Parts: sequence; C-alpha cells; structure tokens
Amino acid sequence: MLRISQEALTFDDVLLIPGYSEVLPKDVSLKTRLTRGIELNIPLVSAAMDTVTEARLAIAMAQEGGIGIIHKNMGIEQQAAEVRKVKKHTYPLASKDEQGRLRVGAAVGTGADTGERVAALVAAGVDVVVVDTAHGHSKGVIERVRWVKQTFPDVQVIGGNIATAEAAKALAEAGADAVKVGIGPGSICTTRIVAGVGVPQISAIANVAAALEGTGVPLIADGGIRFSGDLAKAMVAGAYCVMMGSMFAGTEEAPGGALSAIVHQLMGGLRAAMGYTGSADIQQMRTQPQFVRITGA
Amino acid sequence: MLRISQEALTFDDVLLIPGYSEVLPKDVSLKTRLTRGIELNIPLVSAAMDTVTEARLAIAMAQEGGIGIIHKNMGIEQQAAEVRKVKKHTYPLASKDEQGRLRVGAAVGTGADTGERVAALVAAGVDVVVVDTAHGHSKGVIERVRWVKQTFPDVQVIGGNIATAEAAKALAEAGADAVKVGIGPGSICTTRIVAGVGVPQISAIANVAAALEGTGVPLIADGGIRFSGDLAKAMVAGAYCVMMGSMFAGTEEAPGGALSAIVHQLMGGLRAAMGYTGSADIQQMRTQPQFVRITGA
Amino acid sequence: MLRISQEALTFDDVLLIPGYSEVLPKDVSLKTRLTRGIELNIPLVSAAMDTVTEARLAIAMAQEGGIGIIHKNMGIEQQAAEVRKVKKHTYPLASKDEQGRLRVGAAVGTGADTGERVAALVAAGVDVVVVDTAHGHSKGVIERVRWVKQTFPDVQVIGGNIATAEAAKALAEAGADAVKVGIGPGSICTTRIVAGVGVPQISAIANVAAALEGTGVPLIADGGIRFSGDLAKAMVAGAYCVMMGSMFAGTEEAPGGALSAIVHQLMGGLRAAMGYTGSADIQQMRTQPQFVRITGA
Amino acid sequence: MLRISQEALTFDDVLLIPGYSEVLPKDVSLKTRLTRGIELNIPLVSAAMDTVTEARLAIAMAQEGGIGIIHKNMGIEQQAAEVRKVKKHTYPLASKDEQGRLRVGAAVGTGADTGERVAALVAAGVDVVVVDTAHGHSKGVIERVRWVKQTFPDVQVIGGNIATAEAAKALAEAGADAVKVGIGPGSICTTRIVAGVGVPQISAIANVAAALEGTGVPLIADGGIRFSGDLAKAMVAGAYCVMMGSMFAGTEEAPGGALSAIVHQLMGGLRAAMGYTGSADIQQMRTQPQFVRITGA
Ligand SMILES: O=c1[nH]cnc2c1ncn2[C@@H]1O[C@H](COP(=O)(O)O)[C@@H](O)[C@H]1O
Ligand SMILES: O=c1[nH]cnc2c1ncn2[C@@H]1O[C@H](COP(=O)(O)O)[C@@H](O)[C@H]1O
Ligand SMILES: O=c1[nH]cnc2c1ncn2[C@@H]1O[C@H](COP(=O)(O)O)[C@@H](O)[C@H]1O
Ligand SMILES: O=c1[nH]cnc2c1ncn2[C@@H]1O[C@H](COP(=O)(O)O)[C@@H](O)[C@H]1O
Ligand SMILES: [Mg+2]
Ligand SMILES: [Mg+2]
Ligand SMILES: [Mg+2]
Ligand SMILES: [Mg+2]
Ligand SMILES: [Mg+2]
Ligand SMILES: [Mg+2]
Ligand SMILES: [Mg+2]
Ligand SMILES: [Mg+2]
Repeated sequence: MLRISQEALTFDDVLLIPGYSEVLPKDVSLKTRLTRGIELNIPLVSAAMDTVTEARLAIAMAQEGGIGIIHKNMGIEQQAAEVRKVKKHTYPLASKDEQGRLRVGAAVGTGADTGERVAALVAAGVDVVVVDTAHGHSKGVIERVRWVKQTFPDVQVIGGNIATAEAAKALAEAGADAVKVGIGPGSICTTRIVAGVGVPQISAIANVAAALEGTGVPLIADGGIRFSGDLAKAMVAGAYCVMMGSMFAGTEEAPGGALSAIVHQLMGGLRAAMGYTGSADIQQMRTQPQFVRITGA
Repeated sequence: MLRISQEALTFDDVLLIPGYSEVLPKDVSLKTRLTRGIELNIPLVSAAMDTVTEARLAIAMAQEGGIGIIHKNMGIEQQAAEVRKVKKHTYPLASKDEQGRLRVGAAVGTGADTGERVAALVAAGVDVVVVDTAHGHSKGVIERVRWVKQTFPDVQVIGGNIATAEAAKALAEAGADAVKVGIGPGSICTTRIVAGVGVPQISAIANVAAALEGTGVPLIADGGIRFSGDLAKAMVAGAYCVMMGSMFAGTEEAPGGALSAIVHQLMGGLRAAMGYTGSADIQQMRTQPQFVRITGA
Repeated sequence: MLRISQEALTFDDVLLIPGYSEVLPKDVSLKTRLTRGIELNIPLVSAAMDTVTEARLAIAMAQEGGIGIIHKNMGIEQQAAEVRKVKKHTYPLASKDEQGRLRVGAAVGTGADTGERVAALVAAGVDVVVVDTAHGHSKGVIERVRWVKQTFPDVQVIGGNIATAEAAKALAEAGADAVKVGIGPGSICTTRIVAGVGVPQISAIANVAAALEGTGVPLIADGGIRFSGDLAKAMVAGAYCVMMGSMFAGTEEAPGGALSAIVHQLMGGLRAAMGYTGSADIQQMRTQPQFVRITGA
Repeated sequence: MLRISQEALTFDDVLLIPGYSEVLPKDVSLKTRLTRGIELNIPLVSAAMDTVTEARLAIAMAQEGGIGIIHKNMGIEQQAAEVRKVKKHTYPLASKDEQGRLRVGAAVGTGADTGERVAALVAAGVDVVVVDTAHGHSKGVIERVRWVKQTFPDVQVIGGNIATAEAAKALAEAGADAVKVGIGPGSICTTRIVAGVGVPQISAIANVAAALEGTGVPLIADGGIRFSGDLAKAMVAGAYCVMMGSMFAGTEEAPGGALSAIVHQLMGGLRAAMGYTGSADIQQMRTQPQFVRITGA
C-alpha cells in the first residue's frame, strides 16, 4: 500500500544506443531554444549562482552561443547594473537580441522585493526573467510567473524548478515561456538529505518533456551534470538545453582556466553523442535516439 | 520455490515527489497522536535506551511537544522514581496530561518482574506503558499487552516491535493503544547479522499502516533514521510519529549540545518536506504524497 | 535472445520475516538429518578441507551433535587411520552410530584411486562416504555414487557439489543418500572469476529442495556462510544442514579458540531466527517461514 | 515516455549455470571461426592497438592458434611491412593459410588514406582487413566494407565496432565476413563518460548473435574482458571469439612475461567453463548453456 508512482532513473542508470549515422560530429547542428522566443546556438545555460554568473561570465556565455542567468543574491540596483553591463557590451555564434545586443537572463524569487526587482531588470533590458525557487510547483511561483507575463508581456519568463508533468502543465498554463527541471540533482543540493525529496533527473526530464509535447514550451535541465556524457543523455531524455553551475565556478570568468575550454569539451562530447546516435540536429537528438537501462554492475 | 513475500524497501530506496503547495514550511501543522488517547504537538519520541532516555531527557522531550520513554535497564523502584520526576516537574508546545503534568512513558519487558513493574509505573503516574521487546508478534508480548489493558484500563499501552500486517492486527486485537514498528533497522541492531531477520523499514511502516487503517490505532516508526529526510519518508509511508535513539544519545540532556537544536533541525526538515509535497498537516502528509523508487545509482 | 534461466539470489538479497512465535529460542529443536539414514542433533557439518577437518576436529564436531568430513588431501592409509581414530574414540548431543561410536564422514574424488579409497574407508568404519568434486552433475560423480551404493549398500553416500534441480534428480536417481549444494559460494572459490560459473546460494538451495521434495533425500548447504544469519537463511531456503569450512579453520581443534564457542554462537543465532519466525523445530524452519527480497540499499 | 529499448547486461550481471557434463576440460574442442573463411584453433584475437599488436605479437598469436590484428597507428608502408613479416615468418595449433603461412589481420579506418592502405595490405598478403572505428553502424564504415569486398573479393573483411542487431544486419548486407562487437566496454574507453553512449557487452553480443543466426557471419567480442570467466560468458552469449587488448599489453611480445602463459590461463578458464556446462565444443558452448542473472549482492 506504499504509494509509489514509478521507478525513476538518473544519468548513471542509462546509456545511449548507437544508431545509423551519416553526419559527422563536427557537422551536426547544436541550435536550440531557451524559451518560446529565445533561440540559442548551443544548448548551454549558466546557473543563477553567486559563484557562477555575474556580468563577466554571462557575457562569455552569450558570446559562446548560450546564455547566462545573473544570480539574485545581490541588491536590486546591482542586479540591474549587471544586466546593463551585458546589454551594453569574433564571436559568430553569439546570442543576441533584435538590436544586436548580447542576451542575458536574471533570476528573481517570490519574496517581497520581487515586483520591484522584476521592473528594474526589465527596465535594464533583460531578455528573460527566471522565477527561480526550490519548489516551482507552488502558489508563489505560479502566481509570480502569471504576474510577470501579464505585466511585462514583451519579456520572456521562465519558471522553476519542477520535476513532474503536473508542475509543467501548471507553469505552462500560467504563461511560462520555458520551465526549468531539477528537484534533487543539483550537485550534494541537500534536498534529498534534509527533506527526503527528489526525482532522478532523467525521469524528471522525460516526464516534463512528455507533458509539454505540442505546447511549444521548452524545458531546461538544471542540475546533476558532471560529464559531457550526462549532457547528451539529458538532451535525449527531452531537454532543450542544460543549465550548469559548479562546473563553471572555477573559471577565469566566474566570480571570485577559460570558460571557452570547458564549453568546447562539453559541446565536443555532445557532438560525439549525436554522431553515435545519428542525430543531425537537436530536434532529432531530443526525439529519436533510445536508451538502454543498465545495472549497478 | 523460494518463499518470497515481497520486495521490501528502506529509506534510501525512495524519494518524495513534489506536489502543488500553498502552505509554507513555517505554517504547516505537526500535531499528531502517539496513541489512541495521547496527542503530541511534534511527531517525535525518544527511545527507551539507557544511553538516551531518563527523566532529564524525557522532561525535555515533553517540553518540546514530543514524549520520552524511560528505559527499563534499571530497578523497578528507580524506574518509578524516574517517572515521578517527570510527572512532578515557556514551553507552549509541551505534552501534558489533563492535570497539566508533563507526559512520560516507560518501557517494560515480558520477564518475571513485569506485573510488579507495570503496577509501580502506573502508581507513579505514567501516561503510557510500552511493552517493548525484540519480537512483539509473540505470545509473551501479546499476552502482556492484553493484561495491561484489562488490569489498568486507564493507562495507555503500546506494544512492539513489529514489522508485519498480521502482527499489527494481533496487537490491535490485544487492545494496544498504538504499535511500534521496527525489526532490523535500529542503527547496525545486529538482528540482521545474527538472526538473518528483518523488514526494510519503509515497507514495514506501509504494511502496518495499511493493516491499521480505520482502526484508530497509531503506529510509531522505530529505528533507522539518520537524517531528517528519513523522518519525512517515514511519515509519508504511514507513521504517526518516529522514535529516535542514537541521534539523541550525545546530547546534554541524555544520560552520561542541547536536545532542542537537534529537534529544531529534524522538524525543520519535516516542515521542508511538507512544503515540497503540499501537505498542510500530518494527516495529509501520511496519506497523500507519493514516492518514486530509485536505483542504487 | 540471451539465455537467462532466472534471477538468482544470495544470502544478502533476502531477510527472514518475523512470524507469530510461542517457543523461545532456548526451547526450539535443532534436530535434523545429514542423510537418509543419519540424524544430527545440530545442523552443522565441517568441510572436507585440509585446513579444517582431520580426526581431532571431526571428533569435536560429532561430540557437538554434528559431523566432520575428513579431507582427502592425504594418502588412503592415512585417511582410513583418521576415520579409525574417530570411530575408536559429557556430550549428551553426540552423533553416534548404533554401536555407540562417534560418527564420521570421509571425502573421495573420482580419480583412479577412488575404489580402493572407498573400500579402505568403509573397512575403517566410516559412516558416510562423500563423493566430493567441483562439479557433481557429471558422469564421473554420478557413476561413482551409483557404484558406492551398489558395492557398499550398508554405508551412506553423499554426492556433490550441485546447484540445480536437474542435478539433484540425477544424484537421487544414482542412489545418493544426500546431495551437497554449492557451486560458486565457497568463501573468494575462484569458480566465478576463472570459469564464470556459479549459482547464488539461496536460489541454489531452494531449487534443489524443491526438486527433492517428497524423496526423503536431504540436502546440505555448502559454502558462503559468513555469519549465523546466513545459516538461518540457508535453512529457510530448504537446507537440512550447513557445511562450514573457513570459519572453523582457525580453531584449536583444526589442523595446524575452541570450536565449541563458534558452534555455540552459530546455533545461538539459528535459535534466535527460529524464535523470530515462530519455528519450533527444523522441519518447520525449512518449510514455513518467508523471506523478503531487499535492494542493495 | 523515456525511450528505453531494454535492460542490458554486462559480464558481472550473469553467471553460467552448470549442466550435465561428460567431457573433461582437457578434452573439449576450442576450434572456432574468425570470419566466414578463416578458422581458428582457439577463440582469441589480439587488438589493433599500438600497445598490443605488431608483427612480433601477431606471430605469437597465430602460433598459439589465434590471430593478431596489426594496428593502424603507423604509415602505410610500415603496416604492409608488419604484415609481410608475419606472412614470411613446434606449434601444432598454428593459424595458417593455404600456403602454410601464418595468418594475420590488419586494421584500417575510414580516412582519406584507406583505399591505398587496403591495397598495400592486400598486396602484402594480409588474410583479413579489419575496417575498425568507434562507430561501425555508419555510412563511412559500411561503404568501406562494401568497397573492400567488391574490390578485393579474395580477402576477408571485418567491420566494427557495433552493438545492435540493426548494425549487424547492415554490415552483413555490405558483405562483411565477420562483425566486431563492442561500444563502451573497452577497458575505462571513455565513450560512456564523454558521449554517454554504450551497450553492456553481454546483451550486445547476444543481440548481434541473434541477428546473425543462420547467416554464417561470425561475431567477435571486443572489449571489457578482465578475467577468463568473462571470456567464457562472452562465448555463451554468442561470440565466436574474443578480442583482447590491455591484458596482452605488458607481455614480452607486445610493443615496447610470455604471451603463452596468459593464453594458457585464458584457455584453461574457458576449458573449465565448458566442463562445467557440459559443452564439448565451441558450437555447443555458444548455443546451449544458460545464465542466471544476479544482483549487486
Ligand atoms: O545556493 C543554491 N540555492 C539554490 N539552488 C542551488 C544553489 N546552488 C546550486 N543550486 C542548484 O544546483 C544547480 C546547479 O547544479 P550543478 O550544475 O550540478 O552545480 C543550480 O542551477 C541550481 O538549480
Ligand atoms: O540495547 C538495545 N536493545 C534493544 N533494542 C535497541 C537497543 N538499542 C537500540 N535499540 C533499538 O534501536 C532503536 C533506536 O534506533 P536508532 O534511532 O537508529 O538509534 C531503539 O528504539 C530500539 O528499538
Ligand atoms: O581447496 C578447495 N577445493 C575445493 N573446494 C573448496 C576448497 N576450499 C574450500 N572449498 C569449498 O568451499 C567450502 C567451504 O566454504 P566456506 O565455509 O565459505 O569456507 C568447502 O566445503 C568446499 O565446498
Ligand atoms: O586507442 C584506442 N582507440 C580506439 N579503441 C581502443 C583504443 N584502445 C582500446 N580500444 C578498444 O578497447 C579494446 C580493447 O579492450 P580491452 O581488452 O579491455 O583492453 C580494443 O580492441 C579496442 O576496441
Ligand atoms: Mg559577487
Ligand atoms: Mg564578488
Ligand atoms: Mg543511567
Ligand atoms: Mg547513569
Ligand atoms: Mg594435515
Ligand atoms: Mg598437518
Ligand atoms: Mg610501435
Ligand atoms: Mg615502437
């Protein structure tokens, strides 16, 4: 009578099966979407962590073809200033808005300052507001996502974090332009030890991807990626892109080597996986390849 | 032809799935029952171990809104004296009887001294007698539970330890006001190594909770809890409250830091779990949230 | 298309479920059978290993109520002499033949000396001949078992080692008075590493016990027992008794503390298990209690 | 909605079940095929690695009754010269062509030099060309296999590496005389860590063997074998022979003890497994014995 919904799988539970391939790793397309309205040339997002993303690293992420989410452990005036630095800043893949400015995102919470914070970020020219808490399937987050969409209809909004189909549907209904997936996997996050709560990330991604199929709402896989192999698996489970934190934290660009080298490795691995599965682009990678389930052995 | 009843799960086999939430962790209700007749403001009980509960720690447990079970590795006269110390002793959550005295429990076994021991404890004003052995699904325990209920009808009686539906039904039929669950999990208890006997505690709790549904008989989860996360899982599997031993053993109040700090952490974690699952009170937490099963990976 | 017969379980895969109990550990019966014709007061046999059983330890085993199998890494004349020492040697449980002599067994192989070896052992008064090789489901062993039964009908004969129902039936048909179970589990035996061959011992025991049900042919569980808990599980899976090697190897009685202390511990644990399962005797222990299957966690 | 094809098993997931046996290990036949046209007296192939197979070790492998595949991390002229050394070189089991010359194979890739490389190797008298890449289920490999078969019909050709039924069928259709199985298991190969790609080798072998049943196309198990036990399991899963790399790398014969000692051990273990399963020859070993699946425990 124990209420078990399903067996749920993490990265180490699965491997990608090779499939017939004609397109070499160097030739596949990595283009994807962050949100309904924002495209990325690589499926990489940097985390809204105070050890990872401020203006310097967000500029670098945008130049690489991804995007950075400025963390919110700072005052409103400073966070707006971080956004302005990016917006005012050869990188052929660079993520840019219609005015040719580098794209940037910024995190907000649900606390008392949120309305004022969102307004300041929008005024600073932020491309996307990320309503970002430990539990996105909540009145607080869902209300705030709807408020941002209704109040600032010209900005993109992301809600998270979630790990279920029901949560995905709730955020989509609130007007989210993308959802962020990950409850438990944050490299350690002591969510499992302290609250006993979590959903293994491969299942979490797949369940959200299935819920959002046909909606046009992207999903971002946030947490638990240690190697480029995990990144490839996240994509095949259905993620549109992956958010990384601690792997970027030691870099020259992160707050007190080069980020470019880590990005190159990560995308090298993803390209290798696409070659193995015969996936010519991200849409194929998300929808066609298969996994095998493996044992502890 | 190997006689396997089921696959049985322990704490590390499962995680709680987040659900829609509106009530913040700080605002949920932790009120529950220890027995048919005894309510607790927090779902915490201290173990009847000689390294854990004598009068000092039992007083502290009652003040925190839980209860202590005085251990029985002492003479009858001393155990009665321990009970009197608690009964004769701002704590707004304090567990108190109808006379405004702090509640306390006391353990007895099945040996020759039991009748005299029970009589002395009852005379000392004990709120609940815990008939407490390694194997509660036994003639000795079931007979003693019935005897206490028939002889001292105004005292509460707990029987344990058990790990099966059949055992739960047997104790309920004997007149138990609550049952205590745990064969194997006692942090090590060498029951598994020496006798090869045990039932993984999440399954044990769920099986007992199902057997007792609609009876009004609470069940206490005893053993194996290392982190607040385990406590949350125990509740969702169906426990009314949790008994802890070794985690309290190092405290200022335990027999030769403060117990309050550990209680605060444990309840903090439970509150976090209730927030994640959208459980506003313990009755909801016990009956509504779901688990995912996870692999070793 | 991989040819997998079943999932097979070892000791650590299972735990015994407690059942209603009235008979205390100190009061249960440990009496069992080694073979069709030989009874034992405890379900313990010492291994035919040159670090475990020569006359000294076999005498001690018989006195304890079990039996020793003299190893065969010695000349025929010495092995007969070892047997004579036991046969010619307060121990109320002692295993004795109809003449009041301590019982003893002796191992033989399938090599050229076997006929002469068996004849010498029988002449020396051996109670049971153990035809003992790494692979008992073989022409060599099955032929030798039939030969011993036809040539020396008044001696008991054991064949092994086996791990399948088919093998059990083959030895029973050859006239074996008991079969010995264990391919792989010998504490390390590098059978799994070198040949990739083995059957997890709990499944091996259960499969053999099912094959032999109603035949009157006992089965001996040989190998892999590290703790008294494993011994209890072996019995509930269907073993009539257990053979131990390395656990006895360090003892005062084994070839270059007391064996009695280890026997006392092992039987103490088995008694505890019988108490937990409510098994009053070995026949009940073999046939009534249930297991739960558990995870790595 | 996670796209999982199957649960897939590796060596440590399974054990061989003993079966009725009459043929001793020393008496079983180890004869098998490398390709449609090439027979081997033992089922052993050395890897095309620059730490494993050049002329010296390939000569030794052929003398032992197996074959070596000369690695391709060298110029065309040197690789042809390596082949000539073997072709121009008591060993009763020696692998020889119709002219009495030791057999040898050589690896090629898919790069620009392949046509010229293949021509030079064929002119040098190579017995088999191995079109050898990380992903054999690819346009590059399948095209090259067909080209070699159509251009040099008198040479044997192997394609690999693959891990699926579909891939096996594709190579067979291209004209491959054998396929090589292994994506992931190469002792570490960081294919799993970097690309997240792989198929546990026991399942990979069985799936390919099933696809090729009745075609006359052999399959070679390449990678992941640490012990002779793994070798036996690979055969029973359906491999015709096994390719080994790192285990040979430290030997006197490998590029900067004796290879013979390692071969003797490996075949000793395989012989032991055939004895346990009652397999008199390789065809029996491949098709008749069964596995049990085992747990982490
Ligand atoms: O201080 C924190 N608060 C909340 N979430 C965090 C914090 N640090 C890391 N995380 C989570 O963990 C993710 C990073 O995971 P990582 O790539 O494994 O380091 C973030 O994007 C967040 O979702
Ligand atoms: O000395 C003992 N005898 C019997 N049970 C014990 C003893 N010590 C601990 N336990 C059990 O283990 C539980 C404590 O588990 P813990 O919270 O993991 O330390 C107790 O409530 C008892 O059920
Ligand atoms: O040298 C040996 N040859 C064959 N079998 C052995 C040898 N040593 C131990 N065994 C096996 O392993 C069993 C002992 O297992 P143990 O109680 O785990 O030490 C023996 O009864 C034998 O079945
Ligand atoms: O440098 C390499 N490139 C490609 N494959 C390799 C390399 N080294 C080892 N392998 C693979 O790993 C196999 C050897 O596996 P091993 O017997 O476990 O050492 C080779 O036959 C190859 O399939
Ligand atoms: Mg900073
Ligand atoms: Mg700073
Ligand atoms: Mg004391
Ligand atoms: Mg004291
Ligand atoms: Mg000796
Ligand atoms: Mg000696
Ligand atoms: Mg070289
Ligand atoms: Mg060299």
